Amino acid sequence: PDLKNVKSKIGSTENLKHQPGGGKVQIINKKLDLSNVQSKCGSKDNIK
Amino acid sequence: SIQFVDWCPTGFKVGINYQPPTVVPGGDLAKVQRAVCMLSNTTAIAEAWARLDHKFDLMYAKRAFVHWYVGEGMEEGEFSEAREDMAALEKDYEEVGVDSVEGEGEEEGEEY
Repeated sequence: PDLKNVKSKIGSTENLKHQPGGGKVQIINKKLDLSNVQSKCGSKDNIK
Repeated sequence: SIQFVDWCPTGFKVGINYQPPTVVPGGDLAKVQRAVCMLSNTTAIAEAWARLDHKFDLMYAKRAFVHWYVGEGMEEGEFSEAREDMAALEKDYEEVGVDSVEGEGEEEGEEY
């Protein structure tokens, strides 16, 4: 006898393209703007 | 050392009932408070299926007993169809034994 060609069915041989692929993460951080800010009591200029 | 497949991430299943094994008259077991059935899927049986497929080949090579089947209205092509299916199986049972290896060559360190 002869079998010519035969192969397995179905598993890890059909998976070899798809890893799958991974990704990327990031924070999750900010600031605030302070540029407007002055004190809200204010007598010391009255020295004038 | 009770070897699982290397790939295995999980490979147990549990089930629990309160009824114990029961004694039948004429029976052969001792009366006990507890018991376990176990079903194991394993690559090892596949070599025992090569024993049977070699036991197929050795007769088919001699067309031993073959005529008992052709006259029933199925073919010598219908033995080889079913034979080619045992080969796809033998070759896939090998594949699920693999140590997640999908490589082509081997590699060596530094020795003296």
